[PDB]
Amino acid sequence: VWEDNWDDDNVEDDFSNQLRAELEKHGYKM
Amino acid sequence: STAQRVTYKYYVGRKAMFDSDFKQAEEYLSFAFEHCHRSSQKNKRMILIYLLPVKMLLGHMPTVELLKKYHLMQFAEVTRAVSEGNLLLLHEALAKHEAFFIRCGIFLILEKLKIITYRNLFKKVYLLLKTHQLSLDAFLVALKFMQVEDVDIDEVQCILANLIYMGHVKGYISHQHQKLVVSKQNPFPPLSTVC
Repeated sequence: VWEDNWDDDNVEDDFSNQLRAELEKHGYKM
Repeated sequence: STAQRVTYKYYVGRKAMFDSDFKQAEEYLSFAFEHCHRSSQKNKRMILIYLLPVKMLLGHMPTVELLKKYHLMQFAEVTRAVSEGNLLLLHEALAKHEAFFIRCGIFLILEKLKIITYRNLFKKVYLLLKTHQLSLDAFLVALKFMQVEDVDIDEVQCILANLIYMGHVKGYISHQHQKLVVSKQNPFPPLSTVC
């Protein structure tokens, strides 16, 4: 019914990937 | 009556919610929801309308199944947006259903989701760069990507200062290097512990 697992430390989702591309596009990579 | 205790909890739950005591709102509204007669779906739905944003503010996202089951799919894109840190999608989803949310009496409460959405966005930046000293300009990039108009470094500082003050972010801004210095121990506490 209720989820908390959305707030783990995983960044495998689509939005995360899009933000990763945007960051790299400006010079930011891990 | 059990119907009258349920009605009582419903209203003090709303009082608490409007006074920004979300833990207490959660207690009351959860109780009302759970002890509401299984037969009356209309009752359960009305309570869920209030319990939903309260749950979300405490970091508990509803399943799409729950939302389907009570015909509250108006909350689905909002939930997805908040979960991702997707400010741009949150704004769109809120607009798409503005009237429904206002008629439900929860529009202003839903606005408070921007705060944790900011929190979620900035946590993702932290997880993507994997450093405890984060350039403020990296958060600016994320906010430009989310199309926050006129946003600049000063605005990022203001947002971060609010998040630090409220306990969402454990760290401080070092102005010499324009970095956000965050704790090495879990700088983004669970939302249910920030209350």
